[PDB]
Formats: sequence, C-alpha cells, structure tokens
Amino acid sequence: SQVEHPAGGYKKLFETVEELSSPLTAHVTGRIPLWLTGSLLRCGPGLFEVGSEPFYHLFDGQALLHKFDFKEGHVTYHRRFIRTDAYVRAMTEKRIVITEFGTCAFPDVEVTDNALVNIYPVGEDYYACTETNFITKVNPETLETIKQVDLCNYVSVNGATAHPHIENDGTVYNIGNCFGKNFSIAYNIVKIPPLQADKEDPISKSEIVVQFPCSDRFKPSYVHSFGLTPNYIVFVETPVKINLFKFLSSWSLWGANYMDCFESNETMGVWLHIADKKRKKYINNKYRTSPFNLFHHINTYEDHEFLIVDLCCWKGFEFVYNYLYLANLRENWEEVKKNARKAPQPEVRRYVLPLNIDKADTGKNLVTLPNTTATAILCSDETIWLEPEVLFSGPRQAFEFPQINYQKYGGKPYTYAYGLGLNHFVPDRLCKLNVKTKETWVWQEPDSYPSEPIFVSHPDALEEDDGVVLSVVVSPGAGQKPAYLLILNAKDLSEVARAEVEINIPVTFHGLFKKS
Amino acid sequence: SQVEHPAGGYKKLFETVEELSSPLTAHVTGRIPLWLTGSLLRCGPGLFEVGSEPFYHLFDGQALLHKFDFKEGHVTYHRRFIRTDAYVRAMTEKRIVITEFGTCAFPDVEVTDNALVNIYPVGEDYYACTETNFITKVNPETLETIKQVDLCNYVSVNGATAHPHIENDGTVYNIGNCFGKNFSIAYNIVKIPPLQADKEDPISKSEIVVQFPCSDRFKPSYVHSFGLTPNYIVFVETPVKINLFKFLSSWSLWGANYMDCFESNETMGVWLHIADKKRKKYINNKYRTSPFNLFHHINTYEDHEFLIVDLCCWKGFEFVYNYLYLANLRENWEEVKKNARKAPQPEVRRYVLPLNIDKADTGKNLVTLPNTTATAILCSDETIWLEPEVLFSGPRQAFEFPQINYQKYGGKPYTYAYGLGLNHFVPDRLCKLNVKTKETWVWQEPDSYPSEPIFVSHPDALEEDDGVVLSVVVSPGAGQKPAYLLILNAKDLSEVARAEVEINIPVTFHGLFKKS
Ligand SMILES: [Fe+2]
Ligand SMILES: [Fe+2]
Repeated sequence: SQVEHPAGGYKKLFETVEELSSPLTAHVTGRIPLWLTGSLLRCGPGLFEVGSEPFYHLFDGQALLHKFDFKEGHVTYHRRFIRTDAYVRAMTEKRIVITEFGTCAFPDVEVTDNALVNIYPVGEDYYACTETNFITKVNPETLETIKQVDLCNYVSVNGATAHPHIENDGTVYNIGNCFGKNFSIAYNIVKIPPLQADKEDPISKSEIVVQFPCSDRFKPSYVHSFGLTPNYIVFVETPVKINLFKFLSSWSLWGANYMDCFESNETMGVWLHIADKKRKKYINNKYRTSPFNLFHHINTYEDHEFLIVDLCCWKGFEFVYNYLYLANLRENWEEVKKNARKAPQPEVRRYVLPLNIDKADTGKNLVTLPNTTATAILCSDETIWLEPEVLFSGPRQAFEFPQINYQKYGGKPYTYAYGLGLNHFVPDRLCKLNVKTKETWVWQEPDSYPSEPIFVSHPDALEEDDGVVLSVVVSPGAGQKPAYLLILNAKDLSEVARAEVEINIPVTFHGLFKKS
Repeated sequence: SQVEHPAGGYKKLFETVEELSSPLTAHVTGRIPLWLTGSLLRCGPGLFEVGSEPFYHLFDGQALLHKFDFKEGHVTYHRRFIRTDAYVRAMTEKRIVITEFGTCAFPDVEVTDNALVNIYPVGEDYYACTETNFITKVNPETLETIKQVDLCNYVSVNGATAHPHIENDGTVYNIGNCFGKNFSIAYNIVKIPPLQADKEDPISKSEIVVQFPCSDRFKPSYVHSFGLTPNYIVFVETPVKINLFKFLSSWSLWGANYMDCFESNETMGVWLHIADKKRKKYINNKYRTSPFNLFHHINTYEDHEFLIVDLCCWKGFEFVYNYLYLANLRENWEEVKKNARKAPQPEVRRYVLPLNIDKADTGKNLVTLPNTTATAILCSDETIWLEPEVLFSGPRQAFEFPQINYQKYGGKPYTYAYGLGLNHFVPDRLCKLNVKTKETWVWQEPDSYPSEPIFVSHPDALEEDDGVVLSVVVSPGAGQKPAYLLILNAKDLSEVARAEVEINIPVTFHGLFKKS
C-alpha cells in the first residue's frame, strides 16, 4: 500500500531554529570521500513566527542560509539568517513588517526581499534569492549578508525566478515577469554576462535577450523555471495566473497577500513556447497541451530536429501552492493524506516539440523519433497538440525537486535524474530516475525526511552517474540525532556516509555545491 | 532497440488461401491439456482478390470462418468461406460486386454483409459479423453458412459493432450507429434477450434500450466497441467521424467507398458518456479528454463511486485505419516502419470517471481513489476534464486486441489482460499485462506472427489467470510448417503445446472458444 508517518516527525521541518555564532563540527559515520572538497550551500526558511504573529505559508518564513563544509575527511555545519530588509525590520520592530507570499503584514506596499528559495553565482559573487526583484548578495564562506540588489535598476522586469540557468562560462540566463514596465506586458529573458577582465559587476551589464508573449495580458502566468539548451530556450505557460487587477492595487486597503492574487484558468490548458537563444528571436510555433501546474524542469535538450522537454508536472489547473500552507503541513498524517486527496496529481512527463513543421503533415503526428511515445499533432489553425511520454507516475508520490549532473549534462542528452519524493507533500525519500528505461532507485528510512539531492561529480568521472548525492535529512525521534547530512552514491543510491548534528534543521528548498 | 522482420514473412498474413472439404488432423507437439474440450472459432479475410480486381484494405477480403477443434488430446483444423451475398455474387459473376470498406466495386449502393471480423452467440445460434446491419448466421460445427440476417428488420440502427457484450445468462448488448432512421440521429444500445422456453429467435425480440447523444449531428463518431458493467454502459465518442453528406449519397456516381466518407475532427477531443443500464437512462455527465482513436476496450468496472475504464488508445485524431491498406502492409520491413513513423502512437490508458459530482469540488480533482494517478477535474461549465493513468506505452509497440477472463471477470474488478503486439502494425508477439502493477510478460519467436489470444479457464480455476491462451500463429520460412495453433499457459505465457498444419492461414481478427 504505502509508507506511513504516524509519528508526525515531519512537523519539525517547519519549526523555528536559531542561527550559529560559528561553524559546528559534525559527527561523521562512514567514509566521506577525500575528493569531496567543497561547501554545500542551501536556502530555506528558519523563522516561522515573529513573537505572536505567525507566518502562514511554506514560503513566508525568514530565509536561513545553511552551509555544510567538506575538507579532507571532516565536515562542519553553519547557518545564519540572511539580513534582509524583511528580517532586520521584523527583528528590530518585533513584528511582521514586510508582506510575504501568504502572510499579509498589519501596520502598527513594499515587495519582499526574503531570499529563502535558492542561491546562485554571478561573477565572483553569490546571490541568495526569492522570486521577486530583490536578490540579496551573501558571503559564501562566512554566510554574512552583504547587500540588497534591485534588478529594477538594471533590467525591465517585475521579478525573476529562483531557477536561473548557469552556463559553464558563468553566463546566467533567467526568466522574469514584466507587468507593463517599459510599456510591455510579457515574460522576459534576462542575461547576466560572465565576469570580464575589467571586473565590472555582471549585474550592471545585464540585459533582456528575448521577450516571450503573454496569452492573457491582464492575467500573466506564474513562472517558476524554464528550459535551456545550447540553441533554444523553452518556456511553459501554465493556467496558474496572476490577476493584475488584484496584484497592482493597494494591498493594505483590503489586507491582501501575493496568494490572494492567483487564479486558475480552466479553458486555456498549457501553452509551450520556443525561442532561438543565439538569434535572440521568439519562434512562433503554437505548442498546445492539456492543463498542468509546472514548477521544475528536469532537463531540456536537442535530439535531431526535436526539443526533448522533461517536466515535473502536477495534473490539473488548481494552484498546487494552495496545499502548501503551514497549518496543513503541520497536521497529523491521516489529515495530510486526506487534504491531498483532491489535489493535482504528480507525474513526470517527457514532451517532444518538433522544431520544424511541414504543412504537408497537417493532422498527423510529427514526432518521428524512434524512441518515444510522445506525440505532436499539427492542426489546421497551426496549433500543435502535444501528448506526453509518462516517465514516472505514482499515486500522490511526486518525483519533485529534480536534479541532474548539471555542469556536464545540463541542456544536453542525458539519462539520470535525482529527485526528492513527496508523499502527499511530505518529503520522504530520495529517488533516482532513468529517463530512458523508466527504471528507478529509492533511498528511504522511517521518520527520516530529506531535502533536494544535489549531484557532485568524481574528478575523474567517465559516466554520467560517477559521483555522490548530498541531502539534508531531518531525523526526529528519541535517541537519534535530530538531523544529518546524507552522502549517497549516485550509482545505487547506496549510503556512503553521514554527518550528524546536535540541533534541528528546518526545511530547505534549493542550493548548490561549491567546489574548491 | 527493436525486434526486426527483414524476411517479410508477415506478407503471408495477407495472401489468399483455399477452404477445405473437411477437417484436417493437426500435428500436436507438447501436451494438449485433457480438460480443454471445445472449438476455437475465429473470423478473418481469406480472399484478397477476385481474378484481376484486388481488394485494397485489410478489412475488404472475403470472410473466412476458421475452426480449431479440441477433443481429449487431439486437434483438428477446418475453414470455409462464409457464403455471404458479397461472396456468392463475386464468385458467380467473377468480379468484385459488392463494395467493401476500402474497395469500391465497379459496375458493368448495396451494403456489404462481409462478416470477416468476429462471431458471437445469440440463443442457440452463432452469427458471424462485420460492422454493418447484415449479420450472417453460421453453423459452428460444420462451418456452413445458414442465413443472412438484417438487423434493420428488428431494431432502428444503420449498423452494429463486431464487439457486442454477452452476459452470463446469454443476454447480448451491442451499440450501433443510427443515421436518421426513425427520425433519430444517435448511437443506440441494442439488447438481444436470452433464449426463452418458447424458443423464439432472440433477434425477433431485440430492442433499443438507451440512446447516446451525438456531438455533431451531420458527422457521427465511428464506434468499434463499448464498455459494460453490472450497472453502467460506457460509450467513448472519438474524433474519428463519418461524414453523412458523403455517406448518404450515390456512391457509384463518384466511385466512393466507406473510407472516403471519414474525417478527423481537430477541435473536439474525446467525449466520454455514461448510461444507467438498469433504469435505461442516459446520464448527462460531460466527461471530456484529449483526442485519441479508440477501437477496443480492455475492460470496465465499478470501484466505489467511480467507473474504471481501461482503453487501448491511439494518440491523435488521424484515423489509424489509414495505415491499414494492404498495399502498405505487404511492403518490406523498412517501409512498414517508415510508413508508421507519423502514425498515431499506441498507449494503454486507465480512465477514471466519477459517477457523482459535487458542485463544491469545482476546479478540483474528484478522483479520490487511493490506487491511481488518473484525474477528473470538474470545471465551471460542468465539463469534467480527465487525464489518464498510463498502463503500457512503447514506441510503435501496440498492446492491441485486448482479451481477458471474460466469463468470470468481465465488467468487474480485474488484474490481467492478454493482448496481441503490433510492431509498426505487424502482429508480432503475444502480451500479458498486469493492470495493477503495470508488469508484463511476452511470448515471441522470429518469423512467427500470432493473432488475438483467447483465454480459456481451467474447470477448477481459483485464480484469474488459471487457464490457457490460444493463438493462431503464421510461421513461414523453409523447413518450418506454415502455421500452427499455440497454447500458452496464462500464468507465465509459457508454451504448453502446438497444433501444426500443412497449409497457410491468413490474418484473423476476433473469435471465441466454444466449450462442450
Ligand atoms: Fe523551486
Ligand atoms: Fe475489433
């Protein structure tokens, strides 16, 4: 049947913790491999209340930057709150000052800079980020907060995702919502160039490369991530909409938060879009398919005349984020299950977009690749109806937080995807998926709740899966240490080692491994 | 990669054969089980030309009734052409007289009674059938043709499928196209009652039980089969349409055949319909989903408040029957493959229809069953958007001609489905599919091309798969006998025995096993 969680240990993923004064030596069990010399940096919330006022949604709690360090054999753990404008004001004024995603702030309309979602490199720097216009620059070694950076000073966007794409030369691509800034209502592709010899901040030289068109102008789609290949940029327009009439109004005048501005569009489905990366030009192929929520691309790549697009989908048009309020996630296990019964259903899908479309094949399947069941029907009005190839589909068992051997196989033909397993939204197990043969591997322990797994290649790696997978696990229960870092081999998802700590660690969303 | 067929042996599936004067003793290899005492009756074409005039489509060749007999250990094979109006006229006049599906008949507009598709029991009788109004009554023991029966004399339908449902008490349900007969344009459910004590022909007492509504009145959907449970009747309206403006016109005046009257509707998708079987009432739940060709239901059943509907689908709206012309199917193997590259793609899908729809759950997934990833989204306009649970999906590898333990598990909760494997439309292997765990089993030999597998229960059967699977295999190649009957165990799909014959046997579509 299932894997259950009567103990309710997952509630401690959403419990406030305190930062550290300096790094804490972690109790290693097993052999930490000697080639693993770097620093696992991850972001997540760590303050779910300010005094009596609580934060209501998963994505409201004040951002906390975590660092697991690896050197020779040893491991250390450190964490500091990011001194954001939201945090410092909250801490000094002793209440929720800045309005978060799901937690409106009472006075005793400023955009939150609460960078709890991810962290990525720009030039010599590293910015923690949420999905707004404010990215916060942080010190990766000391976890100190350096400066708040406003993208509105450099590019014409209202926000940007927490999932930008980093090319090997350090060039950063990202996608952002634009709500009429510079008279344009669209989705824009920001390009931050790599650091030059003159050492000028890349951000200062950032630019918009290409503009994806909006299906409904007054209701743009929510965008969490996008696809990138050597030649093409994929953007997936979902039916989760942001109602601008509500989003661009005096929020305090009706006690609104960002969530109150969302709507699902029942008739649209999902529109898929393509842009030539190099020519910087939007391609006008009308790719259409049935409705789903989309948050994370697994990977994207060119294969003969086709773009292979692998998505972690949630079936249906209800905003999945409705089921991610902290009230719900801290309920007991039979209620967590009961709540997600009517939720969108998670499925890994491969979508295959044909890049050139012959008029003579109208009414026919264009997807002539030999190794897929994915379909693309050219219609008379020139829409191209796609059906997926399902890669993984389990009942309320979501392969989410996808991760791959990014540096070497990102944007390119690949075979393996590592992921976090959401069991009715409680993170629960770590997964590996072979996208060619649909085969899987699972790591799992009772009352142990892991985070996104990050891949870290062997220096002499020949295979795609020659490396290890790092995960932050929260293991409550008497006797056992409250949390640990988990080092899994990427071949078996077999355990290599554990760095255990004395203190709780809450949920963490995304991160990176910084080599040295 | 693939299983290949350079030899081109499959071409002999579509080669004319000659009937027999009396049964032929078959060379048994292995142990034919002694409980297997009955008669495997199957229909298919066996005359693909009349002199110089060829038949063009797979479904045009003149119907041939095959009989494998089993008694104690021994096996005999017999086959006779069905003396249809199409056949007798063709044979006497020495040319194609009656127009077939894909072969228009030149004069020197009568509906074909060419019953090549299947054969089923009504009362004490057995009727061979195609999909028109003319079913031909045949003798199951001698394979003699008895009489042509016109359903237009008893019920208000234009045709009826070759896949009617037979309940254990012998009651027959079938679905038929109605083109304005009795002022109604619909799909009708015919019910032939079981034989009574007064011994009156059931057909004479047949009646229409319920009328399913038509989406486009001037273009009705092609219907090959339907779903049946103790309480409900499922009908799947596809976008493969029959254009009546073309279908109801003087065909000789522009040399038409049935195929020239087909069209694919690009915007409709697939509409699913439900009827209360017992109250004989159409239920007005607007079940909608993405486009596909549908030919054979696997099975249908009630599970709590939901109908579980398992379909053998072909993704897209192009009429699959376009790729089933004899010119194509008799090409060499690299061309067979090249032809099916742009064809609809085969997939086994589970669809879950909720039978009661709460208005309060608008915009949400209603499918609250614990063991599925299938989805039903109630919309505002009261359409219910469904997404499937994929059960099997391989690239041009079709699980088709589904068959189950019908007598005991038809219309009810079940686990196993046996099928024929279409490898770019060439029938190729026999499959078994566990619908609960997606697990499969395959039987296969090079240059051996089998037919639909029929299940035959052990007299003391406790399990669902306690029995054998019968298949007619055509094995060309020097040294080997040209064809044989195959007896597979239903547990492993392991071989039990072979009844080999000295002569070729062409393709066969559907049939039954007659116990005694
Ligand atoms: Fe994310
Ligand atoms: Fe059929």
